[PDB]
Amino acid sequence: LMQGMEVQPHIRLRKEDVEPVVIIVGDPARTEEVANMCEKKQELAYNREYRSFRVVYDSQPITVISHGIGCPGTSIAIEELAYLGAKVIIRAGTCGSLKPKTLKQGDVCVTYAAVNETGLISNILPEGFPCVATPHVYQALMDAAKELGIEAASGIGVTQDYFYQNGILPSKLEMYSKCCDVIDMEMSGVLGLCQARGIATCGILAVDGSPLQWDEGDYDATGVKATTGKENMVKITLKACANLRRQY
Amino acid sequence: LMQGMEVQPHIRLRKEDVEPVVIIVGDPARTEEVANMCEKKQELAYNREYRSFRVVYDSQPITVISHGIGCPGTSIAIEELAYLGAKVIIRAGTCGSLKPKTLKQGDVCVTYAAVNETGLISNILPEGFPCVATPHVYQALMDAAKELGIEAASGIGVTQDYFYQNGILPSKLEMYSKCCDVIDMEMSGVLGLCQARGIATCGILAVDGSPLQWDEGDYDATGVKATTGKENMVKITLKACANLRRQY
Amino acid sequence: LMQGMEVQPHIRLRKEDVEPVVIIVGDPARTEEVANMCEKKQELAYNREYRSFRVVYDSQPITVISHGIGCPGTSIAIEELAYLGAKVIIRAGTCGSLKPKTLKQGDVCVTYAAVNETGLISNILPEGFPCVATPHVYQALMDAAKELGIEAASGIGVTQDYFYQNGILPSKLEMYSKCCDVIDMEMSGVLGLCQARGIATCGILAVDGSPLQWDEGDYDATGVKATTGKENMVKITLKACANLRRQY
Amino acid sequence: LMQGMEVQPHIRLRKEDVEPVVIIVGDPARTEEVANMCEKKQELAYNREYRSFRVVYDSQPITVISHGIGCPGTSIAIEELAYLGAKVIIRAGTCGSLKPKTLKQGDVCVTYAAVNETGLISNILPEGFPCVATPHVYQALMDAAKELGIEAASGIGVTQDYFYQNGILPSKLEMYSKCCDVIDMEMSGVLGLCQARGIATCGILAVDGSPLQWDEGDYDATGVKATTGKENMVKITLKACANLRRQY
Amino acid sequence: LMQGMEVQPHIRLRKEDVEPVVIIVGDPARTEEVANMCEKKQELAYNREYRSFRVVYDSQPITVISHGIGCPGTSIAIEELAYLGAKVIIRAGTCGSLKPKTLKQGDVCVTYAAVNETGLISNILPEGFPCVATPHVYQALMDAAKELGIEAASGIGVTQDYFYQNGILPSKLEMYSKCCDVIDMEMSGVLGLCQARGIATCGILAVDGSPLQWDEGDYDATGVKATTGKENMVKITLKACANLRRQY
Amino acid sequence: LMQGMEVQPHIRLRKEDVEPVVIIVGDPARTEEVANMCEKKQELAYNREYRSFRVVYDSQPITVISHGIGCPGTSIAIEELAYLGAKVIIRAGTCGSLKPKTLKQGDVCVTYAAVNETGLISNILPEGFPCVATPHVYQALMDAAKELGIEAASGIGVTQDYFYQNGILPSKLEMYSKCCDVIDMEMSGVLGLCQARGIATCGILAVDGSPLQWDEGDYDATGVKATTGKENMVKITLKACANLRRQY
Ligand SMILES: O=c1[nH]cnc2c([C@@H]3N[C@H](CO)[C@@H](O)[C@H]3O)c[nH]c12
Ligand SMILES: O=c1[nH]cnc2c([C@@H]3N[C@H](CO)[C@@H](O)[C@H]3O)c[nH]c12
Ligand SMILES: O=c1[nH]cnc2c([C@@H]3N[C@H](CO)[C@@H](O)[C@H]3O)c[nH]c12
Ligand SMILES: O=c1[nH]cnc2c([C@@H]3N[C@H](CO)[C@@H](O)[C@H]3O)c[nH]c12
Ligand SMILES: O=c1[nH]cnc2c([C@@H]3N[C@H](CO)[C@@H](O)[C@H]3O)c[nH]c12
Ligand SMILES: O=c1[nH]cnc2c([C@@H]3N[C@H](CO)[C@@H](O)[C@H]3O)c[nH]c12
Repeated sequence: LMQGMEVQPHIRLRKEDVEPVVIIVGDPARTEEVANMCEKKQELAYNREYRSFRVVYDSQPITVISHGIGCPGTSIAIEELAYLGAKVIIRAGTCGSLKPKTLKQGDVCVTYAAVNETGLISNILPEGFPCVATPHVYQALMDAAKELGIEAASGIGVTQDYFYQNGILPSKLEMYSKCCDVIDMEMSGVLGLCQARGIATCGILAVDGSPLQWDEGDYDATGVKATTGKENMVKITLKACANLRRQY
Repeated sequence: LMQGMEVQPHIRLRKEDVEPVVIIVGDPARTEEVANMCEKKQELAYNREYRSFRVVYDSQPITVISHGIGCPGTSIAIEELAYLGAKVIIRAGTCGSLKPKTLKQGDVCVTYAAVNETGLISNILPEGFPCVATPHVYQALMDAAKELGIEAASGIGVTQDYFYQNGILPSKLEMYSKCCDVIDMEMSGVLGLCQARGIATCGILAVDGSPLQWDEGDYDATGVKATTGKENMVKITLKACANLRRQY
Repeated sequence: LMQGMEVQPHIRLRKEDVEPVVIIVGDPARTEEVANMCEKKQELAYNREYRSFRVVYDSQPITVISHGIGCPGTSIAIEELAYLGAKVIIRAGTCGSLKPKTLKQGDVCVTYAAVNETGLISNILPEGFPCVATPHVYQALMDAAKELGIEAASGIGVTQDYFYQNGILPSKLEMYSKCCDVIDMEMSGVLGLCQARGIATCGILAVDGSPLQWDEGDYDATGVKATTGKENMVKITLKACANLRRQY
Repeated sequence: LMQGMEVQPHIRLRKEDVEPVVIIVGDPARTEEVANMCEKKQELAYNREYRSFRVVYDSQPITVISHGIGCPGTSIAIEELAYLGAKVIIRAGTCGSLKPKTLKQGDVCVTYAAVNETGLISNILPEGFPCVATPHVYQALMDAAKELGIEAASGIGVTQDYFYQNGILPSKLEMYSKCCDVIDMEMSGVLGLCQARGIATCGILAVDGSPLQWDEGDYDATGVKATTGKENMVKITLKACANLRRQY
Repeated sequence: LMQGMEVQPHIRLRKEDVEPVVIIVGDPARTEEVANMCEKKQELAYNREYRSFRVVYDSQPITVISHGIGCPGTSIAIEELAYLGAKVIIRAGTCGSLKPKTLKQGDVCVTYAAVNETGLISNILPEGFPCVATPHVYQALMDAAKELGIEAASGIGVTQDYFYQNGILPSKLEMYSKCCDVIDMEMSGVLGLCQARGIATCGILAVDGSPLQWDEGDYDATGVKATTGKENMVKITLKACANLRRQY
Repeated sequence: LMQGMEVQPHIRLRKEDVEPVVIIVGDPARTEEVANMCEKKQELAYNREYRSFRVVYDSQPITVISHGIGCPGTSIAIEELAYLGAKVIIRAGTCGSLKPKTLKQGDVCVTYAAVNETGLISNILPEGFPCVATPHVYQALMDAAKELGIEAASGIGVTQDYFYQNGILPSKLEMYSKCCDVIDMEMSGVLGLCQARGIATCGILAVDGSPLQWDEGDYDATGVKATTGKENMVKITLKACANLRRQY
């Protein structure tokens, strides 16, 4: 006879450590930044790239945890969170703009879908599966942005299993720019895997540059524009998550 | 020097015949059924499988046109409608249920996305492109349903380039049923192509059977359950479309 | 215990309405044009894009039915016709030329094979399956053309799930032109599915333009050249079909 | 400034050594067997797996050359033959039966098409390209068979890049048997490459066993049944080739 | 005019911080464990999942840095390390056994190649590219193992973009077990990307369980067997890396 | 009840004719060239493209057999050799250079891996399988070259199912040149299939030209440079094989 593990092996959490609403972010440092915007915080665990907190925002307890860069490491956090009872997962991340005329450093984009280029989604779901947000979760993010008076684009992203565009094979970014708005490394994986696991999901992203213009120096992840965009994104996410959390 | 054609060659419409909001249906016969629910109707053209009306619902003029069975015939209608000024396209169709316990003949499902198995989308858009609805169009359909007090599921469909499941190669329906709610032959093509052409889009579908249970006689497209489901779908679609039409 | 349907659900025919030899055409209007070239005609049904006649040519009864634009809608007609006892199916359609120097508006091409770009054939048959005509059916068409003194090219076509060549992704027509003669939207589906169902098959197509030269206005489906080509194609098809019909 | 080579590097022939009609066979030994059925024979070259003769049959000069097992070695022979002026290429080979009830050791099958599973065709031609015979070449083979009173099946083959079916991955033969009659290792490559190079082409194959029943000993390449089948195939091929040769 | 960044944006290192020989490990915690086995250690940076040290082993300075779980996060580390002058990269990681009879918890396997199932390698290199070790780097690891008297298997791994095998689509592990010895989430990406960037490379892996037997509790990443295996792996890696470092 | 064949059907050998170490070459003529460098030789069989010898070099008996051009014909020899007890198979072949600056006619390259473009490996092994040499076999070849004072490059090759680069579709050689060293038509098939069958394997190739420069006449397979390269390759292979043979 077999038994479950006391603590999930990678995120090192037990079921009492996980709320039905979870905010996931790529960078362990951002979990603390989120926590510092809340009334109460408690750091739970920090193993590998997975740092977790319970936070209280608008009297609602929410889980905040880092997933690391890329779909594979993210798949582990999502599977372990799902086993522990997560019901809503929102990725609050950073991204490049593929529309440098209208989405610029500091801007926020709520991604209701993402073009999949990841090996994760290509192997765990049938070909042609849409990596799409749950409508009421997208609506909670947009309604939060509206209430706060914070501008938020609504867009389709593209997700790749790499950052740098160094070529044996031709870059696809020019083509992608003709049908989507932003680019990152986890979104289609998050949306797709959450849909597959019956977890309600959406993404929101703050722009740090444009890879179409990296050659002209359009990148500044640490700068004031990016820092302010991320702050705005977190304000929207926390508002939306307290509203969702109430339903559980 | 070249000039545009006076009437588009397949749908046989001119720009003055096309409203910015369009309802598309598979069957020529359904265009008249829609039109009979309106204050005013005018049949415009009927060429090949493309029968078109201008209708007035809640004082708003809306185009209604049939697209025929399958993505290819549908692609022609959408391309020619787009050239003529269509800004919003909603497919109001029929479908099979892949969730026979909960979605049955007569039920309506608003499809915010669809798994693509079509050659159309596989060839005109990059691999991994999400065939997804425009959020505000989905919201208009759901809000119309709520207002009318008509139950409408929210789901992900799958779209195939065939109807019958006679096999040399194994049927994929059991697998699709694990991650999809409904099945049809145009939705991913509509959503995907409209996204590509910058047309706001969504789908709504009335269930006529369950292909997982066709072998036990779970199909009745002409029956009272399916007929009532389609009537409900049309009520929701017309209400949502009048609201959308007002913004133009 | 289950029973068959009295009338097939889409084409709305019973087995007594279907001959072992069937001519299929994309446009419902062409079924009547064919019928008007015969000694006797009887319209049978008209549902959705499927209009059907029994015709008598050279004392032989033949079925004539429209299949609509594209492989998906066509697959339904072919499956339902096959269930009702069809043994020979010939598509008499229209097409673009990929050899604008030697195949021009008004010319006829008997297609003994087609390059498949359809989602239908890609999903129902193994990769690499040849969408090819049955030799004795091709021979009947060619022998009819010879007897009538009507010039008919012999060629390989390409079949796509779309008409317009509007690009996120590069058009493939230039490449296709280096290995085939004509382009349409149903041929590989017809040939492939018929082969799969053990139905003897071939295609014949009348040229209405060249998509390589659409930008220079090389398209005229309603014009005298195209109209005459279609008339010639129908004369060949009817002669060949009466000969085949005799064998049953 | 560059010049052509005097003799082609693999087959080691000059243009005066090559007739416009060529019979290709897999085994060097079969070139002599063919030549022994003719009025006159002259061995030309033998390099690697490529052994060549000029033969005279019914007063017509024809090239006979071996291509070796598999599409890659065969591609070299065809390319070099084409450079030297070949206009018609017919493969007279051996094969397995996928229809063991009706096609048995000693039987002959004229293959007007073949399912492609070769890397050759997958890489040199677009996906979905039909590996198909030239109708008038198929007709010459069938007419020769009819004249000789030798039974010849007409069928579709499948071509693979291997012979043995030892598995890490599942064998596909049972599936192929639903839609194909025979199996070999060169046919789709011959038909496809000849089509691409504008060479008129067809295949004819003598059955030596059934791989579906190899486990029960259904294989005898050297036996009297197979030897007689190959003799019959050669009789048909030589007769058809003399007729074709006359047109040049 | 553009300039390079002073510190690379993700790993936060400058060229003077990077040695030509680099050991990469998945877990930030393992960088310290490696460093504790050396004569001298200096922690350099810790940003996101990227923690780095300079270590001195057998008088040779070597970089040690964590890459996080999965190819995408790893690609960033390798690209930025390569820009900074890395010439040799060895992944010292953990893995599952696909050969549970012979490779068990605590065992070490030097992987000279890996089956690629990653989106990274599928998109940055041509199809069929071998994710393979540089022979002299493999030899340095094996020679170090032989010198130390520590048993090390030599094998081929498989790399996937996920850890958990929860299925909508069938698990491929049983098939992989026929042709692979171990399974992890980064190896094919490391080997393949290093080959592409002209970095000499190999992998070594300590077994922590067998996913074929996870259902029977064959997993213990923190246990004494796995801990000893990792210690042995590190001993081999440090010895091989000092030898390699000397050549620069 | 079934029995094995006395003599394998294609190579026409019995188990007593096959040594555990086998040298395979594409050209039947090269088997004799190899044999003439040995103390003792015995020709065993010659059927189709498969000519075989037992040779004695440095008192060790080794099998030498031709496999013909291309993976398919080669797969037969390898399967039949494996059934007869072959344990080590080394391909000693010829190749084109993709690095015309540093690998030129007459140069030798030991290929420890090959990019797969063959239909053989694509169908018998999972996607992403590395076609890689067995490390100790590569080491035996390199150690032989070092001992003999013969320069030998160490490289990754690419293997295609064709020789000539004649285009419907764009040539891939320019891209391949950015990630590998040499090009041939059997290597990935040999390495991959041997790995699959548990046979230890490596490849060594002598350069006869550069296909990137065929247009400038960079090809001379019969010339003194190529002839000397092949002689050098054979000297290395025979030395390495006698060493390996001793272990059995
Ligand atoms: O321009 C970009 N391209 C790809 N990914 C990202 C990101 C996101 N942040 C991380 C990379 O810095 C990674 O998690 C990715 O999802 C920000 N900007 C870009
Ligand atoms: O059970 C089903 N499977 C696939 N398509 C459909 C449909 C839709 N209606 C048409 C086929 O009846 C076609 O347009 C398809 O999209 C209704 N039910 C089903
Ligand atoms: O130039 C062309 N490209 C693609 N299809 C067609 C057709 C055929 N006629 C219909 C489109 O008008 C459709 O059934 C297609 O098969 C005529 N011309 C062309
Ligand atoms: O049962 C079979 N399977 C696959 N190929 C062949 C052949 C043909 N003959 C050669 C293999 O014996 C090869 O050229 C292949 O095309 C005969 N029988 C069979
Ligand atoms: O059984 C396994 N399957 C897949 N990956 C891993 C690993 C490796 N360690 C991390 C997951 O624990 C990840 O980096 C992966 O590469 C250890 N064991 C296994
Ligand atoms: O430049 C080349 N391209 C492809 N193959 C080869 C060869 C090898 N020799 C044979 C072709 O001559 C074939 O077996 C192939 O593997 C030599 N040179 C080249």
